[PDB]
Amino acid sequence: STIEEQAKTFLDKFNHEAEDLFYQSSLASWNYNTNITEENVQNMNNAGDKWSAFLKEQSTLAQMYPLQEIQNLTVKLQLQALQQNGSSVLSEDKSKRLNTILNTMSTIYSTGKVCCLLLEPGLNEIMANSLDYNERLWAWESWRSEVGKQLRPLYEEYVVLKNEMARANHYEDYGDYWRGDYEVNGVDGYDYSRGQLIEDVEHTFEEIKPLYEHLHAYVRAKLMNAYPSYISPIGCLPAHLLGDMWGRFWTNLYSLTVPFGQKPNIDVTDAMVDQAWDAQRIFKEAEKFFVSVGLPNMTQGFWENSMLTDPGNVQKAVCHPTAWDLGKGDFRILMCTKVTMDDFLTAHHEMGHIQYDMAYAAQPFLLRNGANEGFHEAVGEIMSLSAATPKHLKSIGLLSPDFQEDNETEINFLLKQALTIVGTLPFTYMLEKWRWMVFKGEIPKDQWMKKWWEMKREIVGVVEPVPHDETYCDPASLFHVSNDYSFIRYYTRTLYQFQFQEALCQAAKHEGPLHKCDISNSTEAGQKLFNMLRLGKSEPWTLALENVVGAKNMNVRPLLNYFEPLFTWLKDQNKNSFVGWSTDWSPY
Amino acid sequence: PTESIVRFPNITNLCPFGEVFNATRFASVYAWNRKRISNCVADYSVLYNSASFSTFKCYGVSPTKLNDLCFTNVYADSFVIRGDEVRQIAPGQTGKIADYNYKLPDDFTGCVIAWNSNNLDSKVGGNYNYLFRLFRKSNLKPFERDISTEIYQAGSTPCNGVEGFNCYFPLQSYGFQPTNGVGYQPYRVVVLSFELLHAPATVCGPKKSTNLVKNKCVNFNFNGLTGTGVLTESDAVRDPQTLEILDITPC
Ligand SMILES: *[C@@H]1O[C@H](CO)[C@@H](O)[C@H](O)[C@H]1NC(C)=O
Ligand SMILES: *[C@@H]1O[C@H](CO)[C@@H](O)[C@H](O)[C@H]1NC(C)=O
Ligand SMILES: *[C@@H]1O[C@H](CO)[C@@H](O)[C@H](O)[C@H]1NC(C)=O
Ligand SMILES: *[C@@H]1O[C@H](CO)[C@@H](O)[C@H](O)[C@H]1NC(C)=O
Ligand SMILES: *[C@@H]1O[C@H](CO)[C@@H](O)[C@H](O)[C@H]1NC(C)=O
Ligand SMILES: *[C@@H]1O[C@H](CO)[C@@H](O)[C@H](O)[C@H]1NC(C)=O
Ligand SMILES: [Zn+2]
Repeated sequence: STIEEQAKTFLDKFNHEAEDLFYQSSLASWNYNTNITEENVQNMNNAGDKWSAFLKEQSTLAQMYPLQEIQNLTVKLQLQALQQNGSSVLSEDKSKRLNTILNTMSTIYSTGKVCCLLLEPGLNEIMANSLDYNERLWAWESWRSEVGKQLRPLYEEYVVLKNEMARANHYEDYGDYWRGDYEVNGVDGYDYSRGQLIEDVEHTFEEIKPLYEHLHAYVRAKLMNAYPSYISPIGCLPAHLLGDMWGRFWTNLYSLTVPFGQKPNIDVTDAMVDQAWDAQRIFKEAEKFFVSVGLPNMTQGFWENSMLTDPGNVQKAVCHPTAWDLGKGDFRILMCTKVTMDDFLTAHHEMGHIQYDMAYAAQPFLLRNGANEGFHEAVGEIMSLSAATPKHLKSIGLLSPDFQEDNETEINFLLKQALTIVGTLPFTYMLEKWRWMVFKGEIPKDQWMKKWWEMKREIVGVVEPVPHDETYCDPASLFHVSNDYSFIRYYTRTLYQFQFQEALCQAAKHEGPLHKCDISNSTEAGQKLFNMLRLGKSEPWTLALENVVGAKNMNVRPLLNYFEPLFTWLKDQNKNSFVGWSTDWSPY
Repeated sequence: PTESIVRFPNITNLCPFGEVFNATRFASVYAWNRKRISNCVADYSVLYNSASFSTFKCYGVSPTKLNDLCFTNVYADSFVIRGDEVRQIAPGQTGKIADYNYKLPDDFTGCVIAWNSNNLDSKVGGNYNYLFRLFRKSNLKPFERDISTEIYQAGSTPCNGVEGFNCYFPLQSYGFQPTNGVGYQPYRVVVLSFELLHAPATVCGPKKSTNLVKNKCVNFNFNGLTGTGVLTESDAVRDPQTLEILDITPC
């Protein structure tokens, strides 16, 4: 009869037909990953081809239902998800050219040698532990001069092809296509816009500049001791001394920048070894931690089907920590586990992912995913955040029950956390701003590197050691840039993580500093979380966010409240040192 | 109340519960089997205490009492469904199975038994041998079976017998694998319906019957209904064995 009723019938048929195909494709993928042979690759390729062909045909079928007729707002979401054209709007020759460009860029990034040394792990070890100016400069410059020079011509055609594809789908540019994820419309009082994500990110960043400036000044003052005359007390930090190839993470700078080096950290690896933990107690303890909050247990097949240890010498597998949701009520974890603290925290992270995947399994097929990009990883991360506290360790049994907690230990812990969390927001913000500007056409093709380095000096406070001409492509050296991955999901995730943590700690009635908060043995926090987890993609991300923190937008105040002792100590320490950087100074 | 007497028919054959429950192959839910079991003595105590059933829910009867009641007829309906759909096998519920596949009336007297079958109906790859009806114009009336395979039309355009745009084949298959969840695993369901009519009772429990007395005030239990009084050969009960008619008199 009406368009809505026919759409509902079509959606029933599609869901029933699609669940089994997705399950079979996932089974083939798991079979290849656990057992690497030449037979399994063909099975993966065939299953993927079948699934892709089915999805394309069903999208073409679903395009026939006009979207103005449906007013249910839940049928409309699934029809909108199916109706997306994608890159098929391009001509056959243009599509082949775009796919060839992407494959060539990925292949050339993957196969890169410096003469020889590969990036993994020959160059990474040099950039992580050289402690020598000349060697670090050579390693930093050679990789750029090879890859960025070899990748510059391809990116220029990539940009215009992607812009044509995005403008064909009624968007302004490809950056607008990326921003379309954070969009809510048709709901009164919870609206959001693609152009509103340009704002609400700058606003959040202008509230982080004091803390980052103090951290940068402290790190520069501490790093000046290692290299006597290569760093200026008013200039920026050279790009090849930040403990990374790109400077994305400052974690490797922890060894030089320790507040109190005499006092060690909390490492419970020896306690785990002496108590004879054997890669199965870790996941049982994680399950206990998740149950104590009120969330359910692991399913019966999770224990027997999943892989929690290396296959052995005879069987080879690519075992990175991963949580698999194969469909039809099948959840597993693929991971090689050894007895350390890092694996103990990764178990909680992966089970946070798994418990997120269990909640919205009652939603239709197309609405079984997180509310937006940052919700899934933030939910995963808060569990690992709460499971590492000394109180939680003492309650479990590992770490002595008469541990001495003082100011020095918490300052060391907070600095180690901020060298990873705070030190990466400016990089993400600057890189995504540059990509958006390039896509929008505001940056001309002849002023790419100049604008990139000017933005890096003005925002990140980092200068280049040697000048780079327009034949270089420094941004393409990053894995995400050349491999076509969105990068703003590492900003909203960081903000949502602390918003969720503060809301849950307010639900658990914890008194004191936020960084000592623990969420175990509390069921109200579990209910508050599960009210949002079960929603899936059915409700707007603003509404799902409101169910935990009570706000319709992301805030930076929890992030600054987490790091208050560190901010006060840094402000005390930087009384003599200069705060801020000057863009005129250069190493040459 | 000097004596107590109970009178039941002298049937000795055992009911074929094993043939229904121990069956080699079951049936699709859209085309479910019906078996009538009669002229036998039924012992539901062993069936209840077998303790191998995930679901044993009796509506309108008591689980222990029904052992000594006499029913005119007993019907058993057997099929296979998904683990999550067993919820819909109950009076006054809605769903794809309770609307288009199998409907139980609200005034239902009987029992529902369901047990897991993952070790028999699941194979590597997939079963794809158990179907169920997905589309239908109208809901199924209680205890009605539909086995037509006509093409369902969703729009105004006529189907002309070949599927296409807004033309679907209703019967879609169940896919069972040994790695699924509990809610996606096969379950075998047997529904027992007890029918009482004005005809003499035929299916009864295993309760021994004693001799009858007359002209004295005794407690009698005929074919399930009890009373106290004097039985006189002639408010009126007809005993099963000796075909006599007795009148009940207050004492
Ligand atoms: C892995 O594959 C090899 C050959 O394909 C086979 O011999 C072996 O049994 C497989 N192992 C598992 C655990 O499937
Ligand atoms: C949308 O349709 C679903 C069934 O598909 C129904 O449960 C829901 O109430 C409908 N919403 C509105 C607003 O009509
Ligand atoms: C997808 O492309 C087809 C091609 O003509 C067009 O008719 C349709 O409106 C497009 N839909 C969307 C959502 O872009
Ligand atoms: C949680 O409660 C249990 C008692 O069931 C107790 O043994 C454990 O120490 C508690 N842990 C925390 C962190 O409060
Ligand atoms: C069915 O088979 C089992 C296994 O042999 C047996 O114990 C049982 O008595 C049989 N009949 C019923 C009604 O369960
Ligand atoms: C059972 O009862 C019937 C009723 O008339 C009778 O004909 C038959 O002989 C009885 N059988 C036995 C073994 O008592
Ligand atoms: Zn994660």
